[PDB]
Formats: sequence, C-alpha cells, structure tokens
Amino acid sequence: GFFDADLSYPTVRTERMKHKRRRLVQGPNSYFMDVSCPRCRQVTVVYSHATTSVECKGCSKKLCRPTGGKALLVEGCGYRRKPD
Amino acid sequence: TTKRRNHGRSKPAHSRGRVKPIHCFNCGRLTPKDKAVGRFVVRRMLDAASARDVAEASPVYGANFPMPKLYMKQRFCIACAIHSRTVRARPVGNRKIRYTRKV
Amino acid sequence: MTAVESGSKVLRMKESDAQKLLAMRCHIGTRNQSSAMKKYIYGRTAEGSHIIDLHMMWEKLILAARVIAAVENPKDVCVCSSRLYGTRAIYKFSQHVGTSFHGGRFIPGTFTNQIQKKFVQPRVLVVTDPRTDHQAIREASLVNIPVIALCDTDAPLEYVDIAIPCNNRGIKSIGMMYWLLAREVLRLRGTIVRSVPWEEKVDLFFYRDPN
Amino acid sequence: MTKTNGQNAARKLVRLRRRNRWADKGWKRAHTFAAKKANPFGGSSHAKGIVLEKIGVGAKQPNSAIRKCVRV
Amino acid sequence: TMMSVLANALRTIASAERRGKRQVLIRPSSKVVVKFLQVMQKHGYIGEFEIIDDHRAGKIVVNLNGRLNKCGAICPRFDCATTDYEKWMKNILPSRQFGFVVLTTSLGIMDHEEARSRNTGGKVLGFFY
Amino acid sequence: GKIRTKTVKRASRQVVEKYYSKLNFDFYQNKRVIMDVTIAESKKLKNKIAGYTTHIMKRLARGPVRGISLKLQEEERERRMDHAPATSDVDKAIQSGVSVDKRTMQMLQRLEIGVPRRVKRA
Amino acid sequence: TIGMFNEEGENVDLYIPRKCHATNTLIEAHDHAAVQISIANVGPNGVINGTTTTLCIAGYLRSQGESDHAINHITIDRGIMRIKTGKP
Amino acid sequence: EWVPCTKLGRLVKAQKVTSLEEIFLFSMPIKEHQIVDTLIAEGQLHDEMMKIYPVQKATSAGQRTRFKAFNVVGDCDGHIGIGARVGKEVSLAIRASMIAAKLNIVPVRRGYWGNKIGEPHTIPMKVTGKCGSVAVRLVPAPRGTGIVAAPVPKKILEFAGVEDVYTSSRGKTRTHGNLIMATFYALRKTYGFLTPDLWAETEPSRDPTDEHAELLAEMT
RNA sequence: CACCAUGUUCAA
RNA sequence: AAGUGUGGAGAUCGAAGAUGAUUAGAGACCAUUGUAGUCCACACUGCAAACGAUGACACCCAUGAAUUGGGGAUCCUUACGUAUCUUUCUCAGCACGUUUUCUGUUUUCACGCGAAAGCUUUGAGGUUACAGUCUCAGGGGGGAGUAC
Ligand SMILES: *O[C@H]1[C@H](O)[C@@H](N)[C@@H](O[C@H]2[C@H](O[C@@H]3O[C@H](CO)[C@@H](O[C@H]4O[C@@H](CN)[C@@H](O)[C@H](O)[C@H]4N)[C@H]3O)[C@@H](O)[C@H](N)C[C@@H]2N)O[C@@H]1CO
Ligand SMILES: [Mg+2]
Ligand SMILES: [Mg+2]
Ligand SMILES: [Mg+2]
Ligand SMILES: [Mg+2]
Repeated sequence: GFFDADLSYPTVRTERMKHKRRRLVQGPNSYFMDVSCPRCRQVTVVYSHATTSVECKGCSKKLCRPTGGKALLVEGCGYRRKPD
Repeated sequence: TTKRRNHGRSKPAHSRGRVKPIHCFNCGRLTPKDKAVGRFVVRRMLDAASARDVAEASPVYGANFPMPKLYMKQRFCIACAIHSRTVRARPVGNRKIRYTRKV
Repeated sequence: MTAVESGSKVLRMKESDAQKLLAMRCHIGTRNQSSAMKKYIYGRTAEGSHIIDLHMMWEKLILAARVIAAVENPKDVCVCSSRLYGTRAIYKFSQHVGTSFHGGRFIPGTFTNQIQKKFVQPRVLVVTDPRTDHQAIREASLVNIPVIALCDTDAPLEYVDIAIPCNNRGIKSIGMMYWLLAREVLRLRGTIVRSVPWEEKVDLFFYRDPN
Repeated sequence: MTKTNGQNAARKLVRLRRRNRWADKGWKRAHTFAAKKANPFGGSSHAKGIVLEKIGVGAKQPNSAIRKCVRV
Repeated sequence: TMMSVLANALRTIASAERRGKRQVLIRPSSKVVVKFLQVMQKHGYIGEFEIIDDHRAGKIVVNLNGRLNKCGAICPRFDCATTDYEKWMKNILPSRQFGFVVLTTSLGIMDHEEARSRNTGGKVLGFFY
Repeated sequence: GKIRTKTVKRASRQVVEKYYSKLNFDFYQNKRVIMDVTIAESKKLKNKIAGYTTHIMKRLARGPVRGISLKLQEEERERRMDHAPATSDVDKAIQSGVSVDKRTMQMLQRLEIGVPRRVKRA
Repeated sequence: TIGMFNEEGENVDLYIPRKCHATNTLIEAHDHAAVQISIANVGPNGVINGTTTTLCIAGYLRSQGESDHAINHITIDRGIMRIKTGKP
Repeated sequence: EWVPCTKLGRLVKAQKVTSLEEIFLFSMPIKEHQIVDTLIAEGQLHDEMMKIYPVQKATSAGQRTRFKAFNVVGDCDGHIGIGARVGKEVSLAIRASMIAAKLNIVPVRRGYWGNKIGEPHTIPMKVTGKCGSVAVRLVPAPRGTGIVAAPVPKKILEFAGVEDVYTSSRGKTRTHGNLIMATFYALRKTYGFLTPDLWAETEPSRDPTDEHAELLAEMT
C-alpha cells in the first residue's frame, strides 16, 4: 500500500495481469521461437500459437501440434524464444 | 409484491426455459423439479425397540453387521410440504436462510 | 507518520521496537481479508494467515499518536473496547495518557442522548475493534467524532479515519499495541525521553481472567 | 426507453403524436363527430322541448329521496 | 453500438467525478473530445490530461481536481443563433453567473461566452459547470 | 414463595452494599438487621428482603455478583491484580528468540532497519 | 478573497464553509459525520510544537469506507507520513 | 433557568460562541433549542405554524389519535428551520414543533440573477429538493419578480430571506407534509453546490470545543 | 384431512 | 398445452359420460371406471402468468464466497510464493491446489435510485444538475378486446 494507482503509468503487477486488449495499449501475447528438429537438426521458426502443423523443411517431419492455446512442440526438440 | 426473489423456484431468468415436472410424493400434483421441495430420507426399517427383537432372532444381524434401511428421495408439492410440516412458513427476515446440507 | 518538518529520523521504527512487535505476534493477521485493509498486507504465509507490513503498521501507529498528543484536555479522547481482551489495556492506556475510557457494553445513546447522565462528548474516539465496537463508531458518525481503530485484516472501515493495522485478537498482541501507543504519546508530549527505555512493564496491559 | 432524438427525426415525432392524441378523451371528443351527432342538443346549449310526462327518479345510495323531473 | 463518442466521454467524466475519483480513462477519443477538454482546462474545471497513442483511436487519462459538477452533451447538436444564447443559458445552466455551454462554430469549438463576444453562432455540443 | 419483585431485589442489594459486614448466611439474624436498616411498613416485604439478601450472601462467598457495587472487595482485588514481575513477558520473549516465519523473515530483509537481533527463522 | 462579492467588493454571503481535503466537496452544515483531524507538527527532538496540521473530511467519504484511504493520500502529500521504507 | 448539557450550549451560554454561523461552519448538531434564540436576536426571529393535521392509529377498541404539527422558523436573512412533532393534544404538538424547528435551523445561500448591486435577491443557482414524491425546484428570478410559488413554499421562502424566485413542483403537492420538507431540502442545498467563487483554498480553523477545551473542563 | 351454508338499508 | 384434418398406435393417465359416496342439494371435490385425447407421421392453428409481469444495441459502475466452458503461469515502486494421488492405454494422460484473465448463469454487498416493496457492474443507478441510438405500447374505472 501507500502508493496510489496512476492510470497513465500503471504498476507492472497490475498491468501484467490484464487481458491483452484490456491493457493501456493493447498488444500480442504470442512470440516466435527457433525450434531445432529432433533428428535432422536444422532450425525452424515456429509461432507459439501455431494452429497449423509446421513441418521441418529439411527433416520432412512435423515438429509442432496445435492445441486450444499455445501449440505443443514435439518431444526431444530444443527451442529458445526469439525477441521482439 | 414479489414475495421472494427467485419466485419460489431454483430457476433464474436466463438459464432454463422450463424444467419437466415430477409428480408430488403423496398428492401426485405435477410441480417442476426445481420448485418442489426435495428431501432424501435415510429412514430405518425398524424402530430401535423393534430392531432389537429382530437382531436377537437373527443369525446375520448384530452389532457387527448393521441392518438395512430405506433410501427413497421424496419430492413434495408446496401445498403438500406445508401440510405435512416438512417445510413451514418463516418470518420475512428469516426466509433467506438456506441449508446446504442435512442438519 | 514518521516524517517531521525538519527531516529528522526521530520517530522512525527501531530494531528494538520492531523486535517487540514480532515477539507479541501483533503483525499476524487473520485468515480472511477485506478490500480496505488489503493495502496493509505484505503477503500471506503458509497455513493461510496474512502478514502485515511493519512499515505501514508503524506509520499508522505514529499517525494516531500525533493526533492524540495534539489534544489539550486529554479527557476528550475516549478509548473503548467491547471485546473482553481489551478492557485491561484500555484502563492502563487511560492511566498513563490521561484519557477517558469505557469497557463492556457501550450503552447506546452515550454520544447522542443528551439528557442521559452518562452523556460524554469526546473529540477523538479510539476503538479496539471496528467490528465489536460497531456501536461506538456508529454514534461517532452522528456527532462529529473521528475514529482511531486497531484493525485486523478483515475490518469494516466505514467511518474509521485512522485505521491502525495490527493483530487485535490475542491477549498479548492487544495491549502491546496499547503499550506502544501509550509509550509513544508520552514521548510526543515530552513526559518521557526517547533515549532511555520506558521502565513501565507491558504485563499490566494484558487481560487476566480473574476467576 | 421512451422517445427518439435525431436531427432528421421529425416525421417520426409528428406521426407519433398525432396517433397518441386520439387517446386523449378531450382531444378525441373535440375532433370526432359522434360527439355532436349523439349529443341530444345539437352540439349547442339550451335546447327547447315539449314536456311529455312527469317522473320521480329515486336518489342513489346513500341518499334517499325521489327527484322531481320531467321527460321532454 | 457507440453512436456519439463525445457523449460517451462526457458521461464517463461526469460519472467518475460524482464518485469523487482522481483520474478517468476515456475511450475512445477524438479531435472533438480533446477540444472539448481544452475548453474545460482553460476555465479550470479539469487538470492536465494525457492522450495515449494507439494506432487506433486514442485513450485519454484526465486528472480531475474536484471542481466539475456536471459535464454533459446535448444530442442532437442543435443549431444556435446569436439571439439564442440567453435561451440556452436558462435551460441547461444552473445560473447566469457560472457554467458554460460549449458550441462548435465556424471560428472553432468555443464556450457560449466567447462566442457571444465574437458575434458568432454554432451548433451546441455540450456543457460543463 | 415465587419470584421476588424488583422492589424486593433492588432494596436487597442496597442492604448488601451499606451493611455487608453485619450480615451472614442465616435468615433469622439478617431479618433483625433489616428491620433496623430499612424503614418500610410491611413485614411481608422485610421477610422477602431478608430472604434475597441471604441468597446473595451465599453468592458472595462463591464469587462476584453482578450489580453488587461492593467497592472494597473491588478496591482490594484491583490492588492485588496490578502486580507485575520484574522481568517483562516481552523481555523473556526476546531472550529465547522471536522465531519468525518464512514470509515474515522475507519481509524483514526489506526494512530500513534490517532484520533485528535475537531473531530466528523456524 | 473567497465567496461572492457585491460589485462594491464587500463579502456578501454569510459563512464561507469548509471543503473536504480529499474530494474538494463543500461541507454542509448538517453533515454530522464530517470531522476535522488535527495532526501535531513535531520538532527535531520528537516533541510536539504549538502548531498542528488540520485536515477535514466530508461525511459521505467516511460513510463508504474510503476515508482511511484518503487520510493516507493527504498525509503523504503534506509530508506527514512516509510512503515506503528506506533502502536497507 | 436553563442549565445546558452539551458543550456547544455551555459555550453559547458563556458567550464564547458568539454567532450562529460559527456552529454552521463546524457542522455541529445543535441538540438544544436554547442555543438558537440566544444567538439570534429575539425580535428578529419569526415563527408560525404551517399545518396541523391528525394521524390515527387503529387499535383494539377504536382509534388512537395524535396531531402532527408543522412549524417553520427563521429570520428573513438566510436562516430557516422546519420541525415536525406529534402529540395527543393539539397544544402540545404545536409547542413541540417550535422546539423542533429551531434545532433544524440551517443557512440559505443567496445570490444574484444578473449584475450584483446590493443584498442578494435570489438563490445563486437552480436547486431542487425531494421528499417523498414531492420535489420542488427553485430557479433564480430577475430583480423585481417576487416569489412565484404555491402559498406553502411561499411562506417558507419568505422566512428564508429569498426575495425573488421561480418555483416548480413535480408531484402530489396536496400532501403538505412532504411539500414543506422539500422546500426545506432545496434551500438547504444552496450551500452544497461548489461555485467558482468558492474554488479558492481557505485556511483551516479550530473547533469551538477544540479552542475552549480548558474552559469547558472548568464546568466539571 | 367426515360435515360446517348464510347474516336486510343508511348511519354511529 | 389444448384443438383440427388424414393415416398409425392405443400401455398408462384420462375432458365428455356412467356408476358409488358425501351433501339440505352435489350437476363438484373423494372412490371405481371410461370416450375424445395423451404418443408418432404429415398438414393446419398461432389464442399462454409465451414471466424477470422488466424491448433491443453501446457506455460508466464498489465488495466478498462461489459456479460453468476456454486459455495462460507453478510525492504515488524497475518487477518475483506452488502442494496433493491415480497412472498398461480415445495416455507426452486424468482430477486437484494457488493465482491470472475472457465468456456465460447467479448469490450476500458500496454509491445512488424509488411512493414503497425493492433494484444495484445481472440497474429499476449514472434523471427537474431532465438530450448515446432506435423501437413498441399507455393516458381515470368501465362498456370491451364488445359491435361493424
Ligand atoms: O474471467 C474471470 C475474470 O477474469 C476474473 N476477474 C474472475 O474474478 C475473480 C475470481 O473469481 C473466480 O473464482 C472462481 C473459482 O471459485 C474462478 O473461476 C475459475 O476457477 C478456476 C479453477 N477451475 C479456473 O480453472 C477457471 O477457469 C475459472 N473460471 C474465478 O473466475 C476469484 O478467484 C479471484 N479471487 C478474484 C477475481 N476477481 O472471474 C471471471 C469469471 O468469473
Ligand atoms: Mg415457460
Ligand atoms: Mg340467500
Ligand atoms: Mg367425501
Ligand atoms: Mg382409470
């Protein structure tokens, strides 16, 4: 307590909880990640909420599976989130 | 004068259109299932004086093996619940008390 | 209110003061939580109890003392407790500071019914609980009496102006908040000096079951 | 839930009022012709007539008399 | 659907000011609703406000200073001649001493007092007092 | 031989206030006091006052009676109660350690005074 | 210079009333929950001076429960009560 | 004589509180009707009975009957008060409403329609006040209008010091119990509206019971 | 859970 | 829902009707029956206390338990806390716990409102300080939802 809410400059605790369109400026929730294939090893860029099933262009295999929210990457694959 | 919000029955405004009625337990009156007051009774078959006569003359039943009972789920008409004194008229401030379990 | 006009650190909590608060468990809140006391909570512990921020406890404690020490004729402060654990502490705070005190059933009309012969007109009311002293607060709403309260984590803060956050439940925890407030109001007046410890024992503030 | 604004909504407001004036029993009696064609005076006052017979009309409850009146 | 954005903005200011708030968040905004607020700043009924840029319509955070009683919007924007200012003052304002009727004129968006002095007329937008 | 009227009960408490030392657990001696300390005309009430007085003398042997206002047993026990040990219950609480919780200790790092001495983490 | 004048510059109204320090709400004569709270200005040695800071709160603000949030917001602004701990 | 019980009446009897606007400033309840006729001069304070009507309670064996009396009080210089008490005899309830109307005394802000040239002729802004369904609306009028009101609000507005006013009334005004107390609630709101005269910051004062706390303890 | 229908006109 | 037409069906309950009984009378309730109906197919009707006695679409709106479906984590502060138990196949699974958040049905609870009962982010609030948009109905009780 003792700090009042400023509506122009809201707290990081208050603002991280909000819905993505209920933010002060709305924005994405998703991101891109650089997924390495489990065999074959070549990197692919996979969207976090990929409803399509992305294929490895080298491996020929499918290293993603759609869900209701975030898509699930296959077992044994490595991934690190890309910036921006 | 709306005597009670929810209007006597468990149906809110935008939830159900209708609920199909059940017959009353002794009257046979068709009342909706959410309106009609519903008690699940676990009544024993024999009184404890009468059960002691039967448990003594029983090879099966004793202090170890308990005697069965009746499990019947009665549902009453609102005329039928007041008259059998299952339910009673309560004071105006006292009507909102709701019991979620058998006391 | 530990901020003076010059900028000194004279009113601030010290490692001796906060060590007393931890020993008397007057920073543990109850399991429940209200909206108005939600800003005074630091976090929740395991077993689901609320921990009160000792900064905000001390800042609202000294703020209530800067209001009581700014009362000439200290009998215009009335300190009152309907709960039984307060009544011994209410007596000893009234003894060292010199305020009116009342305990037990509040007897409605004490603040409003002017032809009663138990009719008092305090200027500042100090209630031990906002909840069990609902009747003392609700008559203060009628005759212009601001209210100081020892609030727990779920306190109804309608008509409470300076809500002190503490543990007003336990016998030791209560009375430690009245020792420490009586210890402080005497310092702001200049009766006792801030260097030496106040020799008077806290034990007389504790309620003791005379049967 | 009552009426309409709109800068170009005057035809709606003119039609809306001309139908709701017919519900006024003073406006409807002043603008229909069953008012005078069924009035025994021809939409006028003080009409002459010929006395036919004398009637005693008994008063309504709670009063009790017979009111002396003629049929003309 | 939302029809009048200015009528939306003044209704959320007036509602949050009778609740005694310190700030409002106004969504959406326009060029009209910021030119209405700058009339309310010049006669000191509101404080500093801030327009946040989306690439959408913006949002405005207005700092309230307790002075505004009621701001509202007259819908539809009735045409008001120069002879008609004393008619609009008696209808929507509480007194002739204080209170302003904001008009959109050819010269700009002004209150009623400035527009009487510059001998102009306009369509009425709203009021604040 | 039923409930005593408030005329009997209010007067009987006043006999116990003003004349506690002259009264004991017997009826027939407490009656003789109340004839000298109460100026009423009825012998029926003075029998009932000496009955309820005798009753609230047996109640004062046990403990406190509400509304009795005896003011010397209350002045004595207020002096016997206001007695404290030389070592405070807070000074004996620090001298073993205060033993705060996880969340509390995680708060006490944040303060401008730090974590106080004679503390533990439990 | 507060209250209405005459065009002769004499203060015409009786009783310029108080205003709430939280909500700028003009305190009426029958608003019997409206309180003044005097906070003692204190010196460098921790003993009170002869001057007090007085803040007055309207009656509806106490009625809702929002007075205690308002006394905090005022005394941080006046500089009476500190907003946070110093760094350890 | 009159022995006071409240601290305000002790200070009024001691002439420590000298005027009535020193009570209105600190929102103090009066609680004693001898405060008002002490502070207001005796010849400059008028009162007369608005309405007296009987109210009945059905009991076993008949009706109970008590008379509810309305009184208005105030010098015609911005002070008004209305009280409504009841009683078995009509003489008691008239006397009790006099006691009641002084306790409810309250100030009236008055202002100007156009230019400001003397004492205020009118109320400073449009104001309504509602009791029951009867809400009266009081509108500022020009300098030489007069009170344009029904004769029950007109007698109240004369005692409040308002010289020129327009008045409306929205519903069931033949109920005078709520018509009287709606003119009172509307004139009471005249110091509730924050105008740009009163935007300025005023320096805080001390309560008469704060300042004279040493004197009031000497009565004990 | 047998049966248990009704009380002229104003007025006090 | 009753009702209608043409075919099926026809167990049970059952307007009409029939017998008992109660009753002063009983054309009623109660008991025994029993036709049309109940049920299906294809047509017709469009008459509900078709209700939340509350038109639709937006806006603002305080609080604390819950619940359903989806998703995500485990001088006004520059950030942070994770348990339980079932687990050879619609199994990288299922349920739970703490916390976020969107959508829905609600509940005891701050303003405010109302003649009141009561309503209250689910408005009947934001209204004589009366204008977000559109729409339907009402104008004392009847006659009469009648006559043409
Ligand atoms: O969409 C929700 C909204 O974002 C949020 N404001 C929330 O409000 C409450 C929240 O209330 C609900 O409590 C429910 C549990 O009893 C919980 O529902 C949820 O339950 C979880 C477990 N099944 C989830 O898995 C589930 O998806 C979810 N529906 C909350 O919704 C409280 O828990 C908070 N303490 C306070 C928040 N203000 O409610 C909105 C939907 O009701
Ligand atoms: Mg239905
Ligand atoms: Mg007959
Ligand atoms: Mg029978
Ligand atoms: Mg049959």
